[PDB]
Amino acid sequence: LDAAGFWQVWQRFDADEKGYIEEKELDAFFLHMLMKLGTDDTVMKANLHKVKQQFMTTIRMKELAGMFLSEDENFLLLFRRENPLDSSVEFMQIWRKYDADSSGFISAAELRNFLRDLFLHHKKAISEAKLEEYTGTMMKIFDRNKDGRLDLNDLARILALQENFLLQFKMDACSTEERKRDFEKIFAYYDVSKTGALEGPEVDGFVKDMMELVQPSISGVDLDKFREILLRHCDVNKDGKIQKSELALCLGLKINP
Amino acid sequence: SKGEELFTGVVPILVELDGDVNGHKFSVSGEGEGDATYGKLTLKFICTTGKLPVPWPTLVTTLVQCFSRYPDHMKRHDFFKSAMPEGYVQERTIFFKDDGNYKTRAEVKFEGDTLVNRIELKGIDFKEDGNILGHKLEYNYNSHNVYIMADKQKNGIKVNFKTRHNIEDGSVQLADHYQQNTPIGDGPVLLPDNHYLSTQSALSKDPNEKRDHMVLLEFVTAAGTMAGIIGNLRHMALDMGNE
Ligand SMILES: [Ca+2]
Ligand SMILES: [Ca+2]
Ligand SMILES: [Ca+2]
Ligand SMILES: [Ca+2]
Repeated sequence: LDAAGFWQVWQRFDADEKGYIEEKELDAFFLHMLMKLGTDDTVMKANLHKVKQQFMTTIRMKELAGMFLSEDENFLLLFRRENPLDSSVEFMQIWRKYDADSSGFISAAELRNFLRDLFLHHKKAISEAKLEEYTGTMMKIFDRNKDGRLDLNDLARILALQENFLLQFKMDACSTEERKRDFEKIFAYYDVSKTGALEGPEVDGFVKDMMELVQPSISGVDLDKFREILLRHCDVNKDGKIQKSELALCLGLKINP
Repeated sequence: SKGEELFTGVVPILVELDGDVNGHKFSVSGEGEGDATYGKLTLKFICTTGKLPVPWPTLVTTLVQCFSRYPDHMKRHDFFKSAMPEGYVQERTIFFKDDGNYKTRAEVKFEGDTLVNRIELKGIDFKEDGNILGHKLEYNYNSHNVYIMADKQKNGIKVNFKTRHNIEDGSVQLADHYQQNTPIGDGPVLLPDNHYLSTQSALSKDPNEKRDHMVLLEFVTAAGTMAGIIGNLRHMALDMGNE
């Protein structure tokens, strides 16, 4: 049993990643899973029993992953699930890092590099053969249109990227103090390097979050396209960065910082 | 505000005007309904003293802005509903360019289940063959912006706008409105940020009404106010994505 096979089984019950299944799905889950391991009708009721028991003696994905997968394949499915990426800026630093040819998509070879570094980071030596196998499994799990490359949103799901930070802000918070508070929250979030201007991946993350307020999840090529457009709109000094004072004026902030 | 919940659905309306223009006395009675969720008004008025000595279009702004639609994000700016049900005083001077003026005082309030607008109007200095007393206005109405500012000292709002009345020779007659609204009650009201109301109205006749009368349909929505930051972001995002 590999992560992809477990994932395909998990799909029947949790297609949109609640992260769990329900207690009367459980038996049908073991059934279907046990069916997947190629199990005989003669051994079914016992294996089901033993399995149910082990679990009872121990419904979220981590629990079913530990039973049916190796520690390296659990890692693949849960390395971020326990530690989701909180910042879209950090996300785009990773994206830029691994989209080394700037094609706007993560190819199989770039995914392999991502995973090599990932395993080294968690101080885990895996063979070259498993590196290849895992790249293939990850691709299969996360390549939605099976076209052989990973899109922006696909890496986002691999990294368990949290909700768009911008979605917390509301139309009716319209007072000057409300808008100033929210503007400061926003700029603190994107200006990770605390330079007073959004640069490189800080722009990226802001562009992604802004465009996804009004469009379905955007592609890597569209990001670069919208980044240019946003800069042509708001980059008053034309230095390739968004100074706070430029973002503030472009968002209608009453008092320019 | 609590007043806002009074306008949830369809609300019946009554209007009474006692008028005097260059000594010509007249009275108008109106009825209809308001549906503020749609910024929607439907009203019929009749002159009960005989013929009206001024054009119906000159009386349209005098003869219930508590029926304007306020988008959800501008609700804290709706003065007119906030004064309800005790109501408000609406005072105006309307200066018709190159002619006389109206001075009006209205109380707008709930009287039981009905929104009632009671007005007194005085008109002076009108030229006897000018556009108003000559009846040279076309029977129609244009679309305007009504600009609203808070008046904190009066616990109310000051309101200014110009209406454009088509003349039958093809010119336009301007009427310059100076408006003040004051709560009648001691209850708390909502003082708005600067904004405006955008209006559109159509005039018609009831074929089965023998008296001098006007039928009026109007749509009114507020606008102009800063929304939350998310508003600016959303609208910028929209434009960045064109083409
Ligand atoms: Ca690439
Ligand atoms: Ca793909
Ligand atoms: Ca920065
Ligand atoms: Ca700049």
